[PDB]
Amino acid sequence: SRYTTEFHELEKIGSGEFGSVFKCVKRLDGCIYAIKRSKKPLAGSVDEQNALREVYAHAVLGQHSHVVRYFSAWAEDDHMLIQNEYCNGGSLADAISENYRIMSYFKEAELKDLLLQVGRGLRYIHSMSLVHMDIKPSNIFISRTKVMFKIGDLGHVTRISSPQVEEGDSRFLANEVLQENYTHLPKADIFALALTVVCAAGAEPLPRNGDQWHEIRQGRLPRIPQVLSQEFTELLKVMIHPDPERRPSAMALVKHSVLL
Ligand SMILES: COc1cc(Nc2c(C#N)cnc3cc(OCCCN4CCN(C)CC4)c(OC)cc23)c(Cl)cc1Cl
Ligand SMILES: [Cl-]
Repeated sequence: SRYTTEFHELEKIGSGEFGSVFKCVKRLDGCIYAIKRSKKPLAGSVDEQNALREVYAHAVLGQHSHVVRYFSAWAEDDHMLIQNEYCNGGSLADAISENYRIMSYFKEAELKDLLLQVGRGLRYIHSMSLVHMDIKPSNIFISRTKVMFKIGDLGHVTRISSPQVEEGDSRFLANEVLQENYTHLPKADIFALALTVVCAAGAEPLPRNGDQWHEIRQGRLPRIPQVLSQEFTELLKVMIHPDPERRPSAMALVKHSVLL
């Protein structure tokens, strides 16, 4: 098995609907990698599509400091193995869960840093005529010594010119995408980033549907318990503006004054 030949497994660090993730050391270089193990996708299926969307995206983007690196992919028996860059701080979703456990939180300065760094990631991706289409806390990773945020899971990445949309998490999805309007897809990433920061700021779990869902797509920011500057709250608000064209672009977001 290539997996045991090339790597030594240190511990299982994640398991879910989309596979398990293992912290592994590669024998040859002594470096740590995050390896995802999953069911070999059915040939001709959506899962296969996701997998190929992912390879294409990394192939186009190459290495970028705000995108989780993608090294190699192969199969053993009925399973797919993918070797990724290890982000020792875990996912943002897990950090938020940790913040709750120990009564800690991301103050405003750190939220701006989050918004800025992931924004730079989005700016690069969009500059390459790609959109991510699944920005959410479980797809943002943390690399630390002091902190680097990185965009992971490129399985939904598609081309702005002639897109194939596998619609992302309903809780982070812009209304226009739900309406099968695929004409301003980069602004969908922007919308999703705002709500990602909103979760990190300590907002209640986001709605999947119903009144609360629509209220947000009306441009209403979910309730956040910590005090934030109005200038910052207004920035998050315009990022979920019902008109996608009124939302800042990534390049506009990173050039924005309100961020460091
Ligand atoms: C959503 O999509 C994808 C997500 C992943 N997942 C990860 C990537 C990536 N990429 C990178 N880095 C990761 C780091 C993780 O944990 C770091 C901290 C672990 N600690 C070990 C020590 N003890 C004491 C506490 C826990 C991690 O854990 C769940 C998952 C990671 C992959 Cl591999 C592929 C896809 Cl497609
Ligand atoms: Cl509904």
